[PDB]
Amino acid sequence: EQSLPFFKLFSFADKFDYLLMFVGSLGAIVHGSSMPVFFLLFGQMVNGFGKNQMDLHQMVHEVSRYSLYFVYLGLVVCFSSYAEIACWMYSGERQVAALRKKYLEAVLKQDVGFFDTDARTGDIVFSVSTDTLLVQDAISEKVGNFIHYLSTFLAGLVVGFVSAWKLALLSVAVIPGIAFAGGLYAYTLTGITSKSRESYANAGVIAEQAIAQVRTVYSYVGESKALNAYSDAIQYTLKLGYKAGMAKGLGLGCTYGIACMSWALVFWYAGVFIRNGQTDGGKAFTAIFSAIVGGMSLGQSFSNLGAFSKGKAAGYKLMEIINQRPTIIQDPLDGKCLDQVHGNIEFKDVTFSYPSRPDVMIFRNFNIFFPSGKTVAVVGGSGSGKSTVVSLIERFYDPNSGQILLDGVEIKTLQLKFLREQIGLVNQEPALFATTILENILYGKPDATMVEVEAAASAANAHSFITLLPKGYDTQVGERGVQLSGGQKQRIAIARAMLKDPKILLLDQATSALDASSESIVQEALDRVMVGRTTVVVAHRLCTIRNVDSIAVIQQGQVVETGTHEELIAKSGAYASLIRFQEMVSTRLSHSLSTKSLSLRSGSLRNLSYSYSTGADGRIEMISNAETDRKTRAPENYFYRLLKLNSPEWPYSIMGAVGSILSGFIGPTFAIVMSNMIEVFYYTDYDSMERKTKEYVFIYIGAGLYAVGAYLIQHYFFSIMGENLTTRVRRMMLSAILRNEVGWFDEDEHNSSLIAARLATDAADVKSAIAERISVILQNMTSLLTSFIVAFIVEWRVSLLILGTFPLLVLANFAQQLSLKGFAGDTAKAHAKTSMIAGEGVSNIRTVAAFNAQSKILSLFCHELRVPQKRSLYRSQTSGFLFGLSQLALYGSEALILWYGAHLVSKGVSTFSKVIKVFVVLVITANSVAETVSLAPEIIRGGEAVGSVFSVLDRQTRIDPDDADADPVETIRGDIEFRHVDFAYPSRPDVMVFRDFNLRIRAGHSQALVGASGSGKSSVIAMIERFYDPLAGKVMIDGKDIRRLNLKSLRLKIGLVQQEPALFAATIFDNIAYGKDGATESEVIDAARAANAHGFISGLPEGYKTPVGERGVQLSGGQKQRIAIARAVLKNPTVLLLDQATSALDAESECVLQEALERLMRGRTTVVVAHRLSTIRGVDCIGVIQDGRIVEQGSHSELVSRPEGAYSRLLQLQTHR
Ligand SMILES: Nc1ncnc2c1ncn2[C@@H]1O[C@H](COP(=O)(O)OP(=O)(O)OP(=O)(O)O)[C@@H](O)[C@H]1O
Ligand SMILES: Nc1ncnc2c1ncn2[C@@H]1O[C@H](COP(=O)(O)OP(=O)(O)OP(=O)(O)O)[C@@H](O)[C@H]1O
Ligand SMILES: [Mg+2]
Ligand SMILES: [Mg+2]
Repeated sequence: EQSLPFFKLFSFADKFDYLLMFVGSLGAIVHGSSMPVFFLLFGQMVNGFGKNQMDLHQMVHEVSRYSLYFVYLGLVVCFSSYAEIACWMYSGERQVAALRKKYLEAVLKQDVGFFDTDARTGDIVFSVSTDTLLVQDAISEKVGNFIHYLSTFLAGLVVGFVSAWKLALLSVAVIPGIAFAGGLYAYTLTGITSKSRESYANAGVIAEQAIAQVRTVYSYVGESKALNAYSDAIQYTLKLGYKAGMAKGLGLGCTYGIACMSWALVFWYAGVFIRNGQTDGGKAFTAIFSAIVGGMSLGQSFSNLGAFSKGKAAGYKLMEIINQRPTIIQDPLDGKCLDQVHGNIEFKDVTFSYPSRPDVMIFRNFNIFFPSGKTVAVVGGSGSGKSTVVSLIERFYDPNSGQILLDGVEIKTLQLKFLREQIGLVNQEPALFATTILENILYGKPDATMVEVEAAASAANAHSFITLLPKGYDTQVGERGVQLSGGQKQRIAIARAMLKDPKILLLDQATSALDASSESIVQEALDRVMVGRTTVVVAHRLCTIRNVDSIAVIQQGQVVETGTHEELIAKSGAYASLIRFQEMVSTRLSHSLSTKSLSLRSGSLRNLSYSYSTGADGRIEMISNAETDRKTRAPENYFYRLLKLNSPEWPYSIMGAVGSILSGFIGPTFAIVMSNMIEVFYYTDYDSMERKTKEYVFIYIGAGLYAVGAYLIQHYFFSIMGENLTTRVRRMMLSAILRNEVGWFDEDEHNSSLIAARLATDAADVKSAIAERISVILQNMTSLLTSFIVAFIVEWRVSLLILGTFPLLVLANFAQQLSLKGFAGDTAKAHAKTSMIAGEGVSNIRTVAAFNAQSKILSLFCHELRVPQKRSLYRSQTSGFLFGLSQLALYGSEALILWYGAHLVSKGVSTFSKVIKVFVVLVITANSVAETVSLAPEIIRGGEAVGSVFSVLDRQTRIDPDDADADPVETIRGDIEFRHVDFAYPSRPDVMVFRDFNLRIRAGHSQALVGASGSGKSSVIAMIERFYDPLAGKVMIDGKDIRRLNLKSLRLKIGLVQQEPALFAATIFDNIAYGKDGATESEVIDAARAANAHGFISGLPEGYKTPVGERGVQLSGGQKQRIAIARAVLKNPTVLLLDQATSALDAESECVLQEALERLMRGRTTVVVAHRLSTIRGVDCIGVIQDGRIVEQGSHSELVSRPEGAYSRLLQLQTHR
């Protein structure tokens, strides 16, 4: 959408922020112009240390002077890298933490009708969680990196064009020659990676179907050919992944092969310009290296323009609510204030519709009257808009035509602090703000005294239940410290709505907890608060309204009938149908936020996003998404187990380890040939310098072709090894998911959107954990090792001093690589406790706006943004000082080497080019050792969260489909028998749907398990085949227990017909031959014409070939049912299972079932459940299930012969349509 400029993000800056962005913008320019000044001091040293080869007294006075200028260069990098980190991290905190205080003043003052849960308070909650962390990413510390490397470019050219300006043009013209082939590489690597993501989605839905339809893959045993259709469509991503390793070996060989053919260009013309008497060996070392590392420092300034475009998109969404004008506002002077109220509410000619869609008309000419000191009741039987009345006295909306008089005074002339001070609200599942249970009661009144809080808790049946809690009125209700965790809460709103002492009380449908004798406790507590108050009762069910003096009824836009409950039961006017209807009878925001966090979590950093959940019933819980540190949960032997799985490719690891050592010979050979030409440039024999610099250019060219052939071996191999592992792992993951029990799939984090991406993202990052972390170890440890053997043959007295310094030269190059990604780690973890206070002052704003609790959600937020500011003051002063102090041991220790080397030459021990060769080789080596120790924790710290997918391999199923020590099944005649069995669901173990259940189904009979409004009726077929095991008891089948048999050899002769039949994405020739392996045309045509649909199946364009499940032709609910019966007649089972429930007919003119329900049962033992009391006249036997028991058994001549029982009550519901 629209976007702000890059400025106006700095509009929350006070006068102390214009001082930290000025001291912190001299620290970014002085630290920038220090690497092109290091090349000016190290260049002028070599002129003093190497022109004086004949006078060893002029040497020592000109190396002792320039090695004092490195200690002076250290103190200017120490005190100016301190000033760009300690001043841009703390000034980027104080600006975003005053954006949070004005965005929350803005989102507490908009109208309450703005938040109607229609993905509106799932965007406000997301904009306070993540859009505020994108402004802080953009303006804090990636602005210091923008000024640092831009001024390294501008200072790298001025040092370059002053020393030697001809060599500063040959070294800049080379830079397009390197960035072209280093940028054309990155184009042709995304062109393979994007085709890999495209060629995977053919196999991305075959894994997806077998998880979301797992009950059908088990009943028809085809869990061994959901692998063979998944092991074929991965073989086109393996082969396309072989040529994304060759396009990297040719992309790094031909990028290191042009740079090596460009040091042969700049060091040949330097050898011509010295012989002409124009330069020397220190003005040319300066000019070449200052213009190369200066021009390369524009790839790091422009790397920050990606975060600068996220911080302008996110920052506009926040800045369009901060200055948004609401409608229903407070006027402190243009608003009256009455006294001695009485509570006479009257809607005089009010019409109103919700502003989400003005098409409907809820309140067409609405007219009521609420007396003083009395009780009323507003009741309906459908969506009549009776909860809208209590959502309109609060002024959450406006009546767009009409007026509302309070004691004859219009409420639009009263401000919104006198109206809401006299009205108290109680609503559904009341707001429990995550504080103690003294602070929640003190929202109705802030502080009067202590004894009134106990007095309000006394007359609510609330005093005893907070004294059987071993803490003194101080209990965490948000987190489960001490659990008042009953479904019957104490409705502590009633404790709030008594301490406030309102004159008008707006109750609501407060029977929403499956009411019983437990919920009758607060029923009389409501009868002890509705005294002397003009209260209303919005009643959902009429069973609790039966003692109310006056009741009004609305049906369509207006009131219909009023009066007491004697003429209400009389005359049958629009109330007798409602009492007939009484006889015949959040966790969603977390799914909205995580899918909004989906497709925005592969590009965004893991320390900048969240992951959402439900938590307890106190708040929405936010995990900082850098939980990989606190998890630390992989097996201790995970690195050997991923090598045992990756062994058949042992030739493709030996032939890549003689390609990773040969790449470690290119680095330490560049630093020998380049440090042999510093020596040669100080010759005075201008013909023996020409013929010895032709032989140092030919090495640069000949080893610029060695680099092409030694990165093609390292990266074509180790990609054959690493793409036969992510193919082998994904097959071992799907073959282990489709072996677990059914109840494992029923949980909330095992749905088919977080479990089919673990095979797509968490299974393809095992390549960069055991193949791309060996290639950069064999390479970097044969470069460290070949440069401590050469450098102890040349000279061992200087290189033993560098060996004692070497922990300090690798610690300074380790801090220079953490600074490319910033020193303000995991910034989403400190801003998690502060965000949940805004994350529940928005989703509970219907109770925040009531009680006038708006100035307390803001003072629990300004008083609690002080914790991440003292965490970001101590972290910026420390990390900014330890960075600059470790840059002082990098320049103050290269001045100890070059001084001790100059002392050996003047005593006649060493020579020139024995100190420079030892210096250049052992310093460039130190820049590679601090890359190996940067990936050193992740090898120990369990890989990471994506390399920790062993929980699908190392997991023990409860129901094992295949056993060797199990009896094989040859014939089941059908002997279904249930012994004393009770059962519950593992997803919710409190409900006890079965209680000593018993059946006995003889062979050659049927069964007609009755509806009974869902008394556990579609759970008997879920134990005939083991979708769930019982808690206690035995399931008897063929005179044997069911937990003794080969499960795969039992499910191929028990075939069900699903509740809502689903079809795979294929033709109607596989979906009618998935129930029998090997049938082609012989019994397939006959399997059509048994539940026939033959004109439906011959009337079709390509014969029996059309996609019907996904991305194909659409069928109806009556025709999909016809296909699933064709499976069950092709398979020809012995035990048949049917399942129909909860209005699943979905088609008038019922003929899709009447043909199949009588032909199919002629030789089988069938079990039939149907929710309607029609077409269920199975004349063998019929039983009734109630609360986990059978109550009556016998055919349909001993079932209606009893006068009532329980069956004839259901016979009354036949005429109740
Ligand atoms: N944000 C909204 N947009 C459109 N329609 C709404 C919105 N909120 C509520 N409604 C409608 O208002 C009606 C309110 O019905 P009613 O007053 O009888 O309350 P209820 O359905 O008994 O109880 P509850 O309000 O708890 O569902 C609903 O049928 C619903 O369709
Ligand atoms: N996997 C499950 N998860 C949660 N609750 C279940 C599960 N299976 C059964 N139940 C509970 O047990 C009862 C099952 O009754 P049954 O499924 O036989 O018919 P039904 O519930 O009327 O049909 P439907 O399940 O299609 O609504 C339901 O009320 C449900 O609350
Ligand atoms: Mg509703
Ligand atoms: Mg159900």
